[PDB]
Amino acid sequence: LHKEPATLIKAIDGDTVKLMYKGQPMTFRLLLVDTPEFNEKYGPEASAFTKKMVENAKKREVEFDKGQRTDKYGRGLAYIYADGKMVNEALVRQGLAKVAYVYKGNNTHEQLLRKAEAQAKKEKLNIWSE
Ligand SMILES: Cc1cn([C@H]2C[C@H](OP(=O)(O)O)[C@@H](COP(=O)(O)O)O2)c(=O)[nH]c1=O
Ligand SMILES: [Ca+2]
Repeated sequence: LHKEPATLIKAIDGDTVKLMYKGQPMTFRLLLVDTPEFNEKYGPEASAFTKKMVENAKKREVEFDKGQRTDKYGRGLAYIYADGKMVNEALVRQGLAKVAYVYKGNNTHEQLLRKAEAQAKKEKLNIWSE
């Protein structure tokens, strides 16, 4: 896998962001995670985390996995990095997303995120507090 420049249009919520990819405004969905919907518990916190992480970054990058690059909804499927730190991983590590939607075609960072989730669970953070 290889990283490439991400041109940010706007943050959307915990696990989606709007990028301009090859000159097309495009929703990107974070691979291997699930943040709460904005209206659900930890939803506003997940949204705020992803938003500030991507916005405050000097270097924003997108990394496709080996399989499907878009889902059935036309959304890009990628890992997103902010100054070298993976947003997908940071959400899981902080208890603001569950590892989810694990498809064998696009699962390169599964073990990494499962490691992060086990630590969030141990620490009883956010989603794992109840
Ligand atoms: C993360 C991810 C979601 N999806 C699909 C599965 C869900 O479809 P269904 O709607 O048919 O269940 C939906 C969940 O996205 P959201 O969590 O953004 O709603 O997006 C993929 O197809 N591939 C993926 O990698
Ligand atoms: Ca979601």
